Amino acid sequence: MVKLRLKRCGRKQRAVYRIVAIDVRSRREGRDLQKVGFYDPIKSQTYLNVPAILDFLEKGAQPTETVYDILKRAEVFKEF
Amino acid sequence: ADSAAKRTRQAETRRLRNKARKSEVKTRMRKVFEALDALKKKSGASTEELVPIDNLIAEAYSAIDKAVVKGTLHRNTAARRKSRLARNKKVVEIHHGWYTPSLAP
Amino acid sequence: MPTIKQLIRNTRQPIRNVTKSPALRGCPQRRGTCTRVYTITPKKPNSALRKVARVRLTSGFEITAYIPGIGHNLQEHSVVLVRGGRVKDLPGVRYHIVRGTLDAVGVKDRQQGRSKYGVKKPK
Amino acid sequence: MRSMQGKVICATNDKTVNVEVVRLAPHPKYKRRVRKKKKYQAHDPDNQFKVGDWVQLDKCRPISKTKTFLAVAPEGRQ
RNA sequence: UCAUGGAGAGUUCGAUCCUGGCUCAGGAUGAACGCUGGCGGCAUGCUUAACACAUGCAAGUCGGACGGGAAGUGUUUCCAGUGGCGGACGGGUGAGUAACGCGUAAGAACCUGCCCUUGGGAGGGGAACAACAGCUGGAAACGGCUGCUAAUACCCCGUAGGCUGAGAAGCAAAAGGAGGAAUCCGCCCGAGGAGGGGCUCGCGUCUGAUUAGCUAGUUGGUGAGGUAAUAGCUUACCAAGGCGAUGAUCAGUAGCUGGUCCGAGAGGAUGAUCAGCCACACUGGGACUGAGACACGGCCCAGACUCCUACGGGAGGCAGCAGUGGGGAAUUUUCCGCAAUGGGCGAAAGCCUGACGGAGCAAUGCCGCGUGGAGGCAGAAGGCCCACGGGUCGUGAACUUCUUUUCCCGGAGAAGAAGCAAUGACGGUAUCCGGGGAAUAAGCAUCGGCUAACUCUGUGCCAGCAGCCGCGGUAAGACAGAGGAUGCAAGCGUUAUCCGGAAUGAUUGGGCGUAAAGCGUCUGUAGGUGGCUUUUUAAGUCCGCCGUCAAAUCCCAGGGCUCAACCCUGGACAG
Repeated sequence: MVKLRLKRCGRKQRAVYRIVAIDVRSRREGRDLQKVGFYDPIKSQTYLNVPAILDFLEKGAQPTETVYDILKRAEVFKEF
Repeated sequence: ADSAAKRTRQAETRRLRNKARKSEVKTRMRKVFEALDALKKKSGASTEELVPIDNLIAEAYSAIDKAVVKGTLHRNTAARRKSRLARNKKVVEIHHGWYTPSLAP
Repeated sequence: MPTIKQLIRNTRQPIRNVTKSPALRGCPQRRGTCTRVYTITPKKPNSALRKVARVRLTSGFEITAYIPGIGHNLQEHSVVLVRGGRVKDLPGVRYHIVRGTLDAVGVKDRQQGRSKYGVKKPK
Repeated sequence: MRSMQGKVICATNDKTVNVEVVRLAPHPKYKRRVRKKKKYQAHDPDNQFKVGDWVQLDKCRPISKTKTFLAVAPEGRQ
């Protein structure tokens, strides 16, 4: 399926990452149905948009490694 | 040999599956060929109709045998087996459609 | 030209900005091969001996190009680098030759505006 | 979407009618309303359309190369 | 309130008004060349020959599917082979393609391994094929008999909410592995969904009439086949249709679009990097397997070309990354790393990624910063010019102090890396602290009008300049030099391409008595526009709501890099 994954969105030596739920066959910087999330590893926030991640994980788009690790920081996981 | 082949390994397996699928699709063409052949004969000159259907049904069962068996292995999608079993029973329904079984919607 | 039908057929179109250099036809300046290094005169109001090199180009044309500056090294069959720009006085000369580039030396002893003539700094 | 109502041109083909469809369109650079006609092949198993009647085209499964519509009847609210 | 936008000038003539053309002032380049050149941040880097390509690398993985063997001496690491997925993604180029290829908007006739949800099932048998051993052919590339072997590899029987058929009837499947177990990964048959594809259609999609007819599987219909699915997709017969002067057919050009640039605006030109879709992979043509290709680094054939050969034969596709050669005015390093991110495989461990993350060179571009700050008797040395009085270079310098962005010499030193720890190519980079020291650092155009800047010496229709007008025949504010000035600034100029100016293709926005231009006049087809009142539908029109026009860009507002460039978050008018 769809695989919720980051994409690099920034300058050189910056690493401002989006969390996009695109199809896994696409290149890493493509297009999404809905670009759900944010991750700034230098130091800043991470907007998550919980209902849409629950929509796609409720559908069954498995995430990658560190997207899943961000999803294990917060308490997003509910099986409903 | 070389430490990495990776594609000649494919082409080896492609040669093998070419042999198997070529062969057994040809079996399917032979058995459908015999069914339509005997149906052509009993359309031509039979003169007793509701009796000898046991042979046509027997070979047609062998046709549905190898048809659906090659539907199991991946060489025929659904709606290939559907179209060709429906083809054989279109032909059977036409040979009875000329004659003594009366069928009307 | 009404808005109806003499003009939703077409008005007309202007052609282009017509090319002011028919050679150089890719882009701005192009390597040349000297064929003649003769000298011609301008039209009637002026009076000079302007020294032009008729030059074959790498494009596929042959064209008579002007040689700027005072001194010139250009003999038969040397290599130059022509550029665009119309010398008015000479009928037919459409192009210039860059000085200081390949096999066409800079002008002798010039100390005002050297980048147009390919002369490095003195002093 | 909409249907495409329009006159029947010539029905000398079984189950098949050519239909002129007249469509107003704003011309792009100059701001009028130019009509463009475009004629289609529609399907009818009933083939109950003479020359000159006017039908409504609705998209269906393609029947031939050109025959990709079947036309039934307009509403007729005058 | 809205408005954040619109400049002229030269040249026809003894003069004037006007038409009209050319030329310039403004931006932008994927740019090129010349002169000059301190640093940093972020981008960009064959536009040409889709032209050949040396060398290395660019796609693997799985021993927890299976059999063997080979290092290590119960224990583990490997391995060619059979299998499983991945090689259809990612990367590159724009030759073709004026067409549902693309863009946008609807639709029904379909498929879909991996991914979630879900209903049921896995009994019984059996034959080999690699590997391997032997013989043997070849320089190699590869083979060829003889035997043998295992499986999630193949075959057969039974069983099936599936299929065929009107029913009658029949037909169809399985695979084990890991673990002590527990269980987990699987497998087979179904049923949905997401995503991905395959089709169809409305509308938009370059020029040329000095290309006017085209089309006979052509356009329909049926029957037979065929496709995952509709279909002249294909075939036999019947019908004569179908397209076109609103440009068919032919010829030529061109990847397309979010966008970029310009413009006040309408819109004009254009499609590099960024991103989505298409097509191609030496030139052609085929098919095979799989879910999915007619497959860049797959197979087969033909053609051309290069390499090897022991002369019989083989091998090859850089428009992957670096690189060489050619062409060109012109476009880089045969670099480091999987640390992140994203892929592929695996139960995990991990492995592989020239994608990507970085680094190097180049003022190629956009932005920021410095080359000193303050004082400097108004006295001297000098250049140039002068009615020889002087003026001007000039507070400029010299000279006195202050400071160290940068520079040199030392110390420290990151995050980026993800809560088990460990895990960094970048790199001892960024940044900070200390010690000297004005030290290490300004050029390039122009100075006749547009156009800001001017005098002097030399030249004498010569040398030359020039964007247009035109200067140059002895005192040139136009050539050459000096001084001075101007404008810019690590840039400055020339050229080329595009838009503006240009209302010089005109809807906004022009004209036709004489300046370029009314057919010689008339009839009339197509087509265009059209009197008044009343009524009806709403196609146009207008208003509300809703869907969509990907993300990035532009606009507004915040936020982050010491600011800016750039990056990021949210929002939206238009249309």
